[PDB]
Amino acid sequence: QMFCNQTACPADCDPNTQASCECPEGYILDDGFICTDIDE
Repeated sequence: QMFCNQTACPADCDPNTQASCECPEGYILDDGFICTDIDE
């Protein structure tokens, strides 16, 4: 459901696929409103 796409994506909360800014279980956005996580 929530996990951006392509390793890491922005958080365009799409009204049809609301799941890019809600982030996975506390996924936590990034320094570029990209809902993702790799290290720091």
